[PDB]
Amino acid sequence: VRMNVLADALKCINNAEKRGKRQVLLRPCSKVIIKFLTVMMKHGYIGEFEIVDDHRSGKIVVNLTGRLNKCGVISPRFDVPINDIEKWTNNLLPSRQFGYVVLTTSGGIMDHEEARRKHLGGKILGFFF
Amino acid sequence: MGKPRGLRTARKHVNHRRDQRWADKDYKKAHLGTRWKANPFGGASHAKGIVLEKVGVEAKQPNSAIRKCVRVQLIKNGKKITAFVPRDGSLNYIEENDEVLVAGFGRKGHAVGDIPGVRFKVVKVANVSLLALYKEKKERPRS
Amino acid sequence: GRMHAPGKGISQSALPYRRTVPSWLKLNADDVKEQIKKLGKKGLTPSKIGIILRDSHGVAQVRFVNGNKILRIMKSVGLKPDIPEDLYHMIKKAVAIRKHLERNRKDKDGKFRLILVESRIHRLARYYKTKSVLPPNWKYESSTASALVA
RNA sequence: CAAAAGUUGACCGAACUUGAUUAUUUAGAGGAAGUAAAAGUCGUAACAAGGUUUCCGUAGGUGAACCUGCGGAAGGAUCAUUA
RNA sequence: GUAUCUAGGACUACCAUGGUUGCAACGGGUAACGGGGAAUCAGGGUUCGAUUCCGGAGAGGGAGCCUGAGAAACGGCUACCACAUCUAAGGAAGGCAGCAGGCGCGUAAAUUACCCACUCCCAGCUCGGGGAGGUAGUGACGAAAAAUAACAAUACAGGACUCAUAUCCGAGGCCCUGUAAUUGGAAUGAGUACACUUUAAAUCCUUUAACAAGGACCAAUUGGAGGGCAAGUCUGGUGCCAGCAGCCGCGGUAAUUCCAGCUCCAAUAGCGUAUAUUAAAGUUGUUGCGGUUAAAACGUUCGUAGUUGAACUUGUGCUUCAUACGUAUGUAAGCGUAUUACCGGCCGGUACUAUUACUUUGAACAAAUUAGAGUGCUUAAAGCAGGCUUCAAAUGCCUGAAUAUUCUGUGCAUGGGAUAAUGAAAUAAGACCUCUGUUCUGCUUUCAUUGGUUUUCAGAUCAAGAGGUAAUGAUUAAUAGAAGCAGUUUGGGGGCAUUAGUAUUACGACGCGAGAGGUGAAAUUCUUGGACCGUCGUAAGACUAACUUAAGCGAAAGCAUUUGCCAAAGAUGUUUUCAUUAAUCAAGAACGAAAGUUAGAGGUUCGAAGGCGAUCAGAUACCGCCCUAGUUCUAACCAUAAACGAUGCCAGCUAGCAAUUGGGUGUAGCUACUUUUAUGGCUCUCUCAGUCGCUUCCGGGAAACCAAAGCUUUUUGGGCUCCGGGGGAAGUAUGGUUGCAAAGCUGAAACUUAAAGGAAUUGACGGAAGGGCACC
Repeated sequence: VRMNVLADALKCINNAEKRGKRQVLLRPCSKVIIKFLTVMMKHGYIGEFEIVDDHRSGKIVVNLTGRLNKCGVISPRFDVPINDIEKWTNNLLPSRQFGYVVLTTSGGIMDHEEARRKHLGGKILGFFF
Repeated sequence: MGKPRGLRTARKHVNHRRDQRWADKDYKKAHLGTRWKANPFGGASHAKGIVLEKVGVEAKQPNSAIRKCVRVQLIKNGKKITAFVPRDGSLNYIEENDEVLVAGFGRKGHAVGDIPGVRFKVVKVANVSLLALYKEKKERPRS
Repeated sequence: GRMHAPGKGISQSALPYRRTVPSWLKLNADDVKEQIKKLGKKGLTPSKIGIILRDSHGVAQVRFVNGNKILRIMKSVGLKPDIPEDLYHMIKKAVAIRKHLERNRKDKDGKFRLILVESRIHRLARYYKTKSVLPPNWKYESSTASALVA
């Protein structure tokens, strides 16, 4: 069915921005997705997200600036022992300056930049550039 | 597309990897130890053999040449090899029943170019080398 | 899904947003509760109670009027059938079509589908053993199944 | 009281013999393949509808190719027209 | 219990029936000791390790034993088996996988040298012994540093600058770079060689007299020059010969590939080549491949392991303070059933508290290695030296031989509470707490001592009742699935009974006659007159033309006459139920066209084989005739096909139009009718889910194409399987398995070979198709 729900929504976002389309209907929106999406907001990559209360599993409408080339999702969530943070950022990020790798860390779903400041590594959720 | 990309799928990759590496041609040769079993060198870099016969090997088309190979029996295995005599004139240097060094043609087996079934080179006759003898820098030890 | 067939076709219950309503409904939770007991004593399954009561009454949703779903209500008053109704119906169909196959052997489509009907019982029952609503190592076998329906 | 050669019963047990077993190697009348083939002999099989469209599974027969029969597919020669 | 230094099935009696396994056990193989490590890299990895250390093991293969703290010892013993030795013939004595040496094996690896001086060990020892180690000799595995010449000038050469003259063109001439075997003195010892230094004593280095430079001396190479690949379309010889070429290719008489020469290039104290490995190789894909056609979806599905898995569940904030720039809040403190409670003066303990995987920080990480700090080992490999006031006087001053990571993972300790699971308690012996002195377990102080009695204390726990406390214990129902279903409805889905139609074939009757079948034309074959044919009926078996499709169903194979029954599936619809049940799958199973096969029925038709007529060299075939097994059906096999839509399945998303299958919402639309309706079908409108098309991609692709073959990333994207990793050999061999058998599955290699495949393009060519044009 939808084993990882995360990727299904973020693919929808990519496909949408490939039309240029500012809006997407996301299904079936997780907590991990909400935390993924709040992380986007901070760096301005997407405009406002809104989670509708169906008594089912929650859908989201995305408003999109179009600043985003592409958003990818890591499953399996590979265990980062802090010094693979450096390797993972190099491979899939277009620049050393910019583009956030997204983790599920002990203290929250946080970007690798934020994770480095806290010194808390993790399991890898995602990539956003 | 395919791969078991789940968090604890962890055995399955190794199992499947070994199932896929089964087909890997270089790993088949290594694991099954084919060098020692089938290949006339036992993965041994050189072999000294005794010259049986000189062979006038007719070339594959579009080349009509008599390309001058030598039948060699290795000392370790008694295995019959046909090896080419590279650089000039050379069968005149080979002489039947001489001790000859058999080396390969750098081709992971596979028969030369247009030369039928000659997987091998000759590098030496009577411990001097062919190579020295053509240039003339050295002269053949008696018998 | 549709695990038996290729069929994508989903048709499911659209639940009205208002979790407490309906406002017009004069009838108490006791009143609806009482009818659930009476119809259940008449041998109506919780599905059959849930549909009949909506039309005859107004019972919009049994859950909304009285906080407990039909099966929960029946259980508290002890009307609960020994095996949950969804299994009872599946088990009824498997026995019925097995009895058909003894009569009309060589129905190659029927036997194939006979496997599907047992296969789903075992899987669905497997879940209920986890709930402990079915005693652990409860097994579907055909001999006992025939008796079970009746 | 000590005490040698010898020696009793035990347990470890090398070693040997014979059956069984396994791995690994290698002889061989002859049969039956494939390959290098490169000047040959016999056919034209397929490649154009290859003059019998092709080609699959399977059986039998033809010197062989292949043909044929039964069910197929199009990788056809119909992407079709045709109340 | 015994043994032993010790736990111990180590061993033995008795007594139980256990232990291990798709998380790959048991077995077999391994150029398989392990690790520290090495190689190769963008990283990730892949490969290596026999060897310089650490641990263990063994000492021809094996077994047994004494001594001694310690050996199941071999440069101890005893034995056997295998090897080897001497002998006065009775016997005895041995372990180079120790150092040298020899033989043999092989591709492959050194001296029958010297020494305890260094390093250190052992011994009774200041002292002896030491092939432990050091020393020399051998040593292009490998690494490290470069002697082999340099400058004016002369002979002519170039390029500026000048005088010029300014295509041309000459003269002066410079920092130079040179092509010259012309010159000229200089430089510095590699080598050589007193001496000194070195050393245990020698050696070489580091020192240094005496010596050594016109290369013919102090005298450099190894492959290549068509392309890859850097450099001859050179000259002689050869002429598809010899031979060359890792590959493509050269060589058939300008050979730019050969063999030389000459010229030159590339790397030069090294270079060639072989083998193994790694990069390239994305050709192994964890990172990070491909699967419509290129090598690639298992026939299809169920389905267990495996694997995976939706949403919801201490958490947001508000205020203020501090702190970057009126803000910002990120940092700090407050406030709302787990920061509550003491003691000692917020601090620090104590009392503390869901399991994990993960992750965080700590310790714990052998040195060498690896990275690298400090440092002129004269450079350097790296050594771990040495530098300083000071070469005075002098132990005076002294920095040192760090730090990290590889020794992974793990384990230990600690933090977090995200992610993914788990947790009470809805059949409430549910959670606290509290009342029964109710219950059971259960006691050292003090009754001077010590003992007996019984109270308090209940030392300290438990369990059972009753009451009060509680938000008092049931989460949504993934535009997920299961299931039922008000039901509506679909379909050539399946099984069984049944039914219809004509024909094909045969037969009779009737009826009229000498031809008929068949083709390219023919003949066989049919007829002696009644075939063939007509007509009529009937027998037999088979099958549903047209209607019938880019149309349906079924998991797929497959499924087209009628009608009845039985049960199934799917779409739609459902404010029903369940409340993650699910998704996909090794194994295993279900179904599985046809041929082939077993036994009957059945055999009309077609019709493998056979035998026939033409054709044709052949026909054995196409073609024509007769027709067997077979087609059909039934009870069994088989498990395979282009089982094909060459395209796995499940979910979401990404484009217009019109068809098309089915359901539903509106039809104040047409028609059917009852006085009109109500009903039904179709269009019209709207919408799901189906199968496709068209044209465009708004992506992919090599293109053809593909709305999937898109989202396949910029070496990534949901989940999961299966398959391919050059072409052939080969779907063969071999063994196992299944099968009655035929076969089928699983499925190599030897060896062969530089292409192979797919695509599109243009030509050529057709006994493939349409137009034209000319009295060859």
